[PDB]
Amino acid sequence: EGAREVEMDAVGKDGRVISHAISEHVEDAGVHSGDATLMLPTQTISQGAIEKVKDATRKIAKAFAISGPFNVQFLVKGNDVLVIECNLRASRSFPFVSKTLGVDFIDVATKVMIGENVDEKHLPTLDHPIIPADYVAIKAPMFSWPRLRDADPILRCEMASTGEVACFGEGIHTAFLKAMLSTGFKIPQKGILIGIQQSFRPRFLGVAEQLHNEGFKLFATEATSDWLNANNVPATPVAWPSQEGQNPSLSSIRKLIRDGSIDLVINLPNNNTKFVHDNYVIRRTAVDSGIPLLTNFQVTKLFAEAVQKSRDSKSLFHYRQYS
Amino acid sequence: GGQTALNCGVELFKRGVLKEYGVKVLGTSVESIMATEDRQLFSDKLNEINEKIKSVTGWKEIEYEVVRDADDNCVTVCNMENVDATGDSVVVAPAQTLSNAEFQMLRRTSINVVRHLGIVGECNIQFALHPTSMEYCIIEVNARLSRSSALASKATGYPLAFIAAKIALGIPLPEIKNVVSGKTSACFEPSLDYMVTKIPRWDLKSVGEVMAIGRTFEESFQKALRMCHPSIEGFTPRLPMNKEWPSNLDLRKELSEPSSTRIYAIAKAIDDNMSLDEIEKLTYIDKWFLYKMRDILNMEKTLKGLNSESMTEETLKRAKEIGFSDKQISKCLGLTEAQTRELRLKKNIHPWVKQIDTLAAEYPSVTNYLYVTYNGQEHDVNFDDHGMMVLGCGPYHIGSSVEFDWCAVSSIRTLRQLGKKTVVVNCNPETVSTDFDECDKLYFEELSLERILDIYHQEACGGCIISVGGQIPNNLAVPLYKNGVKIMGTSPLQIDRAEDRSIFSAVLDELKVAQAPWKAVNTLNEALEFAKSVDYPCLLRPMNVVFSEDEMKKFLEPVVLTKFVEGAREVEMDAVGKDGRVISHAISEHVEDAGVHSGDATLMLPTQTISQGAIEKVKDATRKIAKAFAISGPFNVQFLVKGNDVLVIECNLRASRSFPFVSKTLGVDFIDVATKVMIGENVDEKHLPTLDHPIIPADYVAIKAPMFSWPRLRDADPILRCEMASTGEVACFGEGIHTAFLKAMLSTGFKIPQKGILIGIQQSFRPRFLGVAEQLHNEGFKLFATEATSDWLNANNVPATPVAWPSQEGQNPSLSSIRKLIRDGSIDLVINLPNNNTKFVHDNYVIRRTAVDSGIPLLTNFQVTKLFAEAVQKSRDSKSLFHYRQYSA
Repeated sequence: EGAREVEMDAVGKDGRVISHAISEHVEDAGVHSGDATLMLPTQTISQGAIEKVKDATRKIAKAFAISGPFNVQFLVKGNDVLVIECNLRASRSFPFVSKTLGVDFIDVATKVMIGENVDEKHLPTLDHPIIPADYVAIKAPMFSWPRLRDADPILRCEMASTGEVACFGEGIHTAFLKAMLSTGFKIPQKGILIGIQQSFRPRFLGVAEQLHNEGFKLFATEATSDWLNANNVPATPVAWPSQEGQNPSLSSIRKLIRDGSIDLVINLPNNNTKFVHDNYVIRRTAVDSGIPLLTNFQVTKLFAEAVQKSRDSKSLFHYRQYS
Repeated sequence: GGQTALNCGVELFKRGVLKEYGVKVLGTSVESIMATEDRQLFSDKLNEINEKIKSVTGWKEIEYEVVRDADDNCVTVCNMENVDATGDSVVVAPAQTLSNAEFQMLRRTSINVVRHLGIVGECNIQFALHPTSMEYCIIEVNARLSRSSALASKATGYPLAFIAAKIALGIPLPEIKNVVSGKTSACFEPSLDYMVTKIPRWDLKSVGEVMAIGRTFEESFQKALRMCHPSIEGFTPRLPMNKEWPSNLDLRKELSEPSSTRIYAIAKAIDDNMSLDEIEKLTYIDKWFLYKMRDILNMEKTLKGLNSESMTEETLKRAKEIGFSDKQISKCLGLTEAQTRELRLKKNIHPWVKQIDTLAAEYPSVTNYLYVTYNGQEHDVNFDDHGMMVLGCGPYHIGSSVEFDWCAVSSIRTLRQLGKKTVVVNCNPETVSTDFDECDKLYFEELSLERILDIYHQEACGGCIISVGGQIPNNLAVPLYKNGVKIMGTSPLQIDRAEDRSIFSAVLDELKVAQAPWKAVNTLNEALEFAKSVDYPCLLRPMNVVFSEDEMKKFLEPVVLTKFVEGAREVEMDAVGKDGRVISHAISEHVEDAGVHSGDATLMLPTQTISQGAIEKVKDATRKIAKAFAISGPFNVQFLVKGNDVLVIECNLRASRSFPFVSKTLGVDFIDVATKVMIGENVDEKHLPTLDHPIIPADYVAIKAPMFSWPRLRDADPILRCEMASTGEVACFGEGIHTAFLKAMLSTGFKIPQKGILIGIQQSFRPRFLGVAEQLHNEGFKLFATEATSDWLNANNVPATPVAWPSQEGQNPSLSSIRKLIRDGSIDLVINLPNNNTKFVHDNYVIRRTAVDSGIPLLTNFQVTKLFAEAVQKSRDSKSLFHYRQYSA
């Protein structure tokens, strides 16, 4: 629990690593690794863990006599580094890593595999990595939508996603906001629907206060709204979609999303089978109305940090040269 | 090993562990020790030989250091008299105001007490003697090495600890050699032909001490005062740090209360013509000392009436002989220090180098343990070595502790291993580096420009290292350089540039290295103008925080303002440069967010939560800085990091307190490398942690934390706030930072909490804290808090037990008291985070004080608290953490 996930993308030649790039997932390890948002270079990984990641990669490449591209995924908690798995082929992050580092990893790999000599002097080998200093890169899905496990094995609601947006920023926060804009969203500035599991309240109150201090009006289902208000974070109560008929007093989510009062939905994973349907409906509504939907806590924190640091929008892309 | 080691040994004896494993306690037996540690047993034992133990204030306090061997030979090695009125006094050795009859009566009792208790080794005994009769009593006996025993060795040249260890093997005193004379044995009592003065160093309750040697009381005493702080001129009616006396001053009140400024108050009382009898009555200081103090002030008056043409050789000679510096004299005559030195040397008035030989020259010594005095007519040594001078750190205080002792030792050793002669200068009697067996000449002397020039030019040293003794030696770089001293390594001109803020900051601009916006202000309005343009809060250097405009108003009773970003990390770069190239470096991360003082920050090495891009920027800025100041030697740069933003905070062009930590963690002595670079000795860079090939431990992390922290109340009344101060060092390795942290907690002598936690936080901090509170509770800690905070926790479904504010105990019988719960063991950890509410600053100080007095861990920072909560989650028992792990590379 609470582990970070790290991707190693590399090219081997005769069992030696002659190009590599280490990326960190924004999301804690566990929620599917294939729709994870990647940051390059790493942001919150200890230097010792990075050394272990490099060392394990060195050994793996030699044990399987690698000549060509490969990928290894790792769990990192503090200094503990655990291999999750290895794919002895190019991964979906090869293009991202290549454009970020200014070196085409597939070109290098293709050369190695056909026996065309390659000059390692300027490549990101394990001994001399390429680490962007002046910018960070983020890779996020283009589109995400919810899926209901209506098949009936378990009752749960998952996210699926597809496509790719990748952007550069001076730091990960501006890269993130650029990726949000690139996916076609407006950066929220009005109101936020907050959905969280009750057991997650202690861990969330900090971020809730922070969003409210940035000037967002907060909305939540009644018990959560009462909880926020009792902790002196102002919040407006709304109804569960399935209970719109049981209280005329409370406003409906659909209506508030339509009038533009809510322009961001945070809807974190929730195991309570009582509200899985409603949570699916809430997520579906956000997506249908074209407003950003955050379903992970680390992503949510990243967003809250990013709006704090930021302002307009044209300024983020302002004809910066990245290399 | 001090009190903790004694208690640990005694405890093992009592449990039968020493008996079970056949381990003999060497030296004084545990039975005897216990008799000296318990007041009742002590009283009982003394009554068997007609000695006894009420108020003894105003009595003279005298102590003796006694050595007794296994064959019952027993000598007194040193005696000391407290000047003022436990171990925070001005002390002189030998005692000055006793008759033979008094001295020998106490000596005799010392020896009888020491025999009756069965001391085999060293012993300290303290007496109170009635000031106008022969009545006395014994205050206490210490049967372990102490501050006093250390002071006695340094004062006499008699190596107590070494001799005590030999005695513990059953070797008698006549069979052990006196290492200073070589020709005689440990079986003798030193005769001193000089006087020693020890003065505590207070935080400007004591944090360090100085010792000075002179051949008049006045020479010794003025020297020792100067050694305390560079703003102290000697014995004068003016305060340290250039502060002026309040207009509402109650002088009699200031005299009757012991405090850190009492000595200056005495000087004022005399100067304002209060009689010495009255001063004696109020201070209990024996009038003999006050006559010497009056003589110093009369000389200041005599000097003020003179000038550079009218002052005679005789008068100047006398002034120097009673401890006047060229600086003091310059102010009286209307000259500069440098003109005064020139005038004095034109009359050929100079000091003389003498040996501390333990025997008052009864026998020739070849000792290289030296001091410098105007009271003489010849030098005791030759000046043919032309050695390399190494300057020590001066007294310990906050931000300047044992780490610089390590750096001195390494530097001195490197020189010796290269066959270079060394001259060491220091005045701190608590240091290991002031060991006359490890250097060729040791001067136990002032670290002032005047006295360093005296020694350097008399020895005709080949060079001087100023880089390994902290701030004191480094601030003398330019003055030394202008007076003919060859400084090794980075040029003094570059040191001056790097530590001039304006020039440093312009150099960073040109290099395109970012820094925290800052300004030097004069008017109060210039401060508001700056604060406006970058928002509150702001920092202040003469380091204090400023939350509002009102708060700024109070502080001016030249000042620099800086904005630190909120929520930033802080990072230290420790490095060695050679010809402007970084050939060794190490980057450490502070646990604490930037802002709370950087000198008691806990360090982690290598970094834990710093982005890779920030690390690259840190390296690049260090590369440029080293080239811009042409660095050859050690240096340090501090940075703020927020995400990818990296801002230089400052640069110190010398070794930092983290050089030992970094050296041991990386397996490379950074001081050895630096010392080699500075003297031109070639070094192989192949295996060093250069910028291009760092050394980054993979299998372990290192942590460096303070040994001891205690709270301080701003009762001075500028602001009402409670801060932490700390001293010492513990460093440990662990598989990760969490286990390193727990090992550091155990190494500092704490038990890892497992029962209950007191939670104190500012109300506005609740949203940010609730997560960690839940996490601690989920680990099985019972939570306690003051009522409103307890209610808040409970309403958020985190169980908590309410307790009372200390100031409100007995106003509610329902609520339990913190003190009681700490005593029963229900609370074994206190979290007390900074709190601005002036209503509860006093209670928060009391809570913090209670935790410290009861010996339970106290966390006062949120990041540290998070680190602890994470660490207990991961951990189990205790022996397992240190389980014979091998740490390297």
